Amino acid sequence: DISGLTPCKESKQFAKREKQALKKLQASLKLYADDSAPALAIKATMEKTKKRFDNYGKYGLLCGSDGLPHLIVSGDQRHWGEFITPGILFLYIAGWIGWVGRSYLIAIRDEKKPTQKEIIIDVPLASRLLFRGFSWPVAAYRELLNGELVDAAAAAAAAAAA
Amino acid sequence: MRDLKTYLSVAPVASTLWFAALAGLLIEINRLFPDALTFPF
Amino acid sequence: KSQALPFLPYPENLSGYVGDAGFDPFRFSDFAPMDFLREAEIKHGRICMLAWLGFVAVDLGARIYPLPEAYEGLTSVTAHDALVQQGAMSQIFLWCSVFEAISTVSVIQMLYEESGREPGNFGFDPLGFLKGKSEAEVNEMKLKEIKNGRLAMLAFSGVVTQAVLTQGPFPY
Amino acid sequence: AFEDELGAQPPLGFFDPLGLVADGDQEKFDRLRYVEIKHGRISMLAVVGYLVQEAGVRLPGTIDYSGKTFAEIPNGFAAFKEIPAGGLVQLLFFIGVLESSVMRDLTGEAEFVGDFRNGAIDFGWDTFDEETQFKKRAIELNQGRAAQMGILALMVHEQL
Amino acid sequence: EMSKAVPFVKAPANTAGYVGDVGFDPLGFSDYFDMKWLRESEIKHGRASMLACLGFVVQQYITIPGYTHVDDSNLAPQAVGVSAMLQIVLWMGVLEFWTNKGNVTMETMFSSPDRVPGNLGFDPMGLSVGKSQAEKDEMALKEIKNGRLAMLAIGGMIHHNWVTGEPL
Ligand code: CLA
Ligand code: CLA
Ligand code: CLA
Ligand code: CLA
Ligand SMILES: CCCCCCCCCCCCCCCC(=O)OC[C@H](COP(=O)(O)OC[C@@H](O)CO)OC(=O)CCCCCCCCCCCCCCC
Repeated sequence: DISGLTPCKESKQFAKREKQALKKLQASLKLYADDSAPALAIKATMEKTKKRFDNYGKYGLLCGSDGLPHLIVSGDQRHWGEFITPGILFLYIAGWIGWVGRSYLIAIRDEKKPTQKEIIIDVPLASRLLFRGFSWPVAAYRELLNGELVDAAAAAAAAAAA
Repeated sequence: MRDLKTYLSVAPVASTLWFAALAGLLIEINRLFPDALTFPF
Repeated sequence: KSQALPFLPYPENLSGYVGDAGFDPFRFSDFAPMDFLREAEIKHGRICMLAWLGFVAVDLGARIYPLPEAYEGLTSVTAHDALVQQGAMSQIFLWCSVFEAISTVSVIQMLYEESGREPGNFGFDPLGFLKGKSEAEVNEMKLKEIKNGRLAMLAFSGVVTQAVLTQGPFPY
Repeated sequence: AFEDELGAQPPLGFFDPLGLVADGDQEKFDRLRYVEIKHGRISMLAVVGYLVQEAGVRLPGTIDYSGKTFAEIPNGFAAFKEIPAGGLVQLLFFIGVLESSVMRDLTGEAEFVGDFRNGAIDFGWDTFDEETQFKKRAIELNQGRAAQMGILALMVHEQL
Repeated sequence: EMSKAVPFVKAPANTAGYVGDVGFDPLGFSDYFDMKWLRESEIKHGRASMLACLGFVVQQYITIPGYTHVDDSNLAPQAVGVSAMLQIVLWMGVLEFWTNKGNVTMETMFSSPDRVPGNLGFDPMGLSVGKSQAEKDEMALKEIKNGRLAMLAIGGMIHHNWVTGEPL
């Protein structure tokens, strides 16, 4: 496949990693009696470990000669779950914070003491604003084609140079 | 107790409560849906 | 000047309360607000009145009829540890804590910012025992409540001690 | 003070040794009487129950579809624990609809019980004699007052 | 002065002209947030619950042709997939933008002097049209109460199955 990689369910070296990770925890398990808390903890760890290899095998990830999963970010839609889909997710949450935080500064600006409300949050007002950023791509778009997103060039102070 | 409420609204107290709620958010999701390298789950 | 301890001065804060007696040698009344201290003694008494009788009915022999199978062959000393393994004590803790989060709102509104609510009155009189009563009868009932509340705090305190020492029949 | 009320019959008259309607409140008598009349007849149906049951008179047939018959049922407190689990539910249900339907008759404490023609049967309050009801309601209370001591016998003369 | 519902904390201010008013706000949310938003929330939470209480029960016995009968309502999304689920919620969105003429946030909603809480304009049959005020207040008390019963209900129906593994 891409870059001469093989899928992880068919990699001979990915399977060896699964065995040696389980063998290491089994040889630690043998020094304890079967009902005790260290034996139940290591038994639960080998279940977590065994479920970690099974998950990847059917995942659809690509392995190398090293036996480790690789990620593809060319833009292929077949490997979307690797970068695109968690990427769109992060953009939604990061742009949500920046939008909401900016709404707050603009709101408390027209006031006697704007600086007072940055060290001591008006929580009822802040709480209201935080959840209005769920539709930010629409709200950031309405202000771009209004004139309320970016200011004019005669409103920004500039260094003597330019 | 309107002065304790203004004390609970100061920036470092709100930052630790917000982070405590948000670290524990990520810890809980990693407790039920662990080892999620990608969407494959 | 104290009626309980006639070789002491009067503690200068206990005035106006239903139970007076001049009894405060360690003087907590000059330290804590005196509405808040009466809250406790009412709440401490009301738990112990239910805790004494409730701790005994189960040892004189009286159990609930449906019997979940988890409440089988248990005395009251053992009935704490097996129950928290069941979920009964995790529940009663929940519905008590629901009532206590409301009571936290009430006690801060009374001590500070002036609710006007009495230390231990929750408006709970369904059968109307005090309605229509004058101040000579309301002050008597409230007085009777603390006395039995005071008696049951010391009564329950011994019997959980008495039961773990001599593990047996209800009389210990 | 609180005389010439319902059911103060003389073999005694004014049965108050310890001040219980006076030191109750203004009105607990209005609770207490509603409270007493219900206790009297649950005892009556307990006494008329536990006696007619003890004579062996049973309903002919089965109590469920799985073949449990009424004649397989002895008495005492050993008969409530025998009628099956679902069979106890439908007992308690259209009883529990009717402490709801009778306590809430637009007045709680003025009128007494909320008479037995609440469901399936219909009552007339208009035919209402002043003299006739004083004796008949005071028989009825005092039948139950003896029946409570009578059922307290046969509940306690089982354990000893 | 004191609350009608719980008579040992102070009566909540700025909840007076509302339908299910019994003065129940011990945590004081109506002191901090706009009351029109809170009412509109409570009605909407109630209407979605009342539809989900019918749904959870009727889905066991009726199933439309083409789908797979699932013993427990809770396991239904797995038996319908994700594409069908997203179609539902994205159309719910489109039904919600048209609903409030585009004013969908806690700052844009209730910006008109009209637009009272819960009035959708929805009335195809004509229930409560041209009647008096007392009757209108009475029918609005029924929608709140049945919606509040259904919220605590739809918990229990969903929760019962969480522990156990079989239908209602
Ligand atoms: C002997 C104890 C006693 C006394 C004198 C009072 C007295 C009072 N309480 Mg109080 N209370 C008690 C115990 C008591 N309480 C307990 C244990 C609790 C916890 C559940 C409470 C919780 C409580 C609340 C939450 C409130 C009161 C209030 C009041 C006042 C008005 C109501 C009233 O008079 O009813 C009391 C009248 C009685 C005749 C007492 C009842 C005696 C019982 C029935 C004895 C029987 C014991 C047991 C149930 C028997 C069962 C059988 C057994 C074999 C299993 C009054 C000053 C209200 C208040 O302060 O308003 C002014 C109020 O808001 N109480
Ligand atoms: C460390 C990593 C990290 C992560 C993962 C997050 C994650 C999040 N932050 Mg945080 N944050 C962080 C660090 C982080 N933060 C840091 C370092 C800071 C600086 C101090 C902040 C500052 C901060 C602020 C101020 C805020 C956040 C908020 C948010 C949330 C925005 C998305 C959301 O609310 O849910 C996603 C919600 C949805 C997708 C809902 C969709 C819209 C609805 C209408 C659709 C309804 C669908 C329906 C219910 C489905 C049911 C249908 C049924 C049939 C199934 C999100 C949980 C915001 C928040 O908490 O929200 C109130 C917020 O205000 N963050
Ligand atoms: C401090 C109070 C208190 C506490 C923490 C407990 C705790 C416990 N009881 Mg107990 N109990 C109490 C008082 C208390 N009881 C009282 C006062 C009685 C006599 C009525 C009983 C009678 C009793 C029985 C018969 C049984 C228990 C049992 C138990 C255990 C399981 C819970 C249960 O089934 O409750 C059952 C509780 C009750 C039937 C009574 C609760 C009454 C509450 C506490 C007071 C009423 C509150 C109300 C506001 C007052 C006004 C109402 C008015 C109409 C009377 C648990 C350890 C069970 C067990 O496992 O035993 C081994 C059991 O079978 N209890
Ligand atoms: C806020 C209300 C609320 C409440 C009370 C519950 C309650 C519950 N949900 Mg639930 N749920 C809710 C909201 C809620 N949910 C919401 C909004 C959603 C999303 C829509 C879900 C989704 C959800 C799902 C999908 C499922 C549940 C399940 C459950 C049950 C699991 C119980 C549990 O967590 O063990 C509580 C844990 C304990 C009691 C253990 C504690 C034991 C130790 C000894 C106590 C000491 C440790 C202590 C906690 C530490 C102290 C803290 C520290 C600060 C000091 C329980 C009935 C599931 C279920 O029933 O499975 C079993 C199930 O299928 N719910
Ligand atoms: C398949 C579904 C698509 C059908 C579209 C349905 C149209 C909705 C109806 C429009 C409202 C008309 C009513 C009055 C018309 C009106 O004036 O209201 C327009 C409305 C805002 O209206 P207002 O300006 O009155 O709202 C208050 C503003 O002044 C803000 O203060 O904005 C929209 O129309 C948004 C439409 C949805 C846009 C959907 C595009 C999807 C973008 C999402 C991007 C995802 C990013 C993912 C993260 C990276």
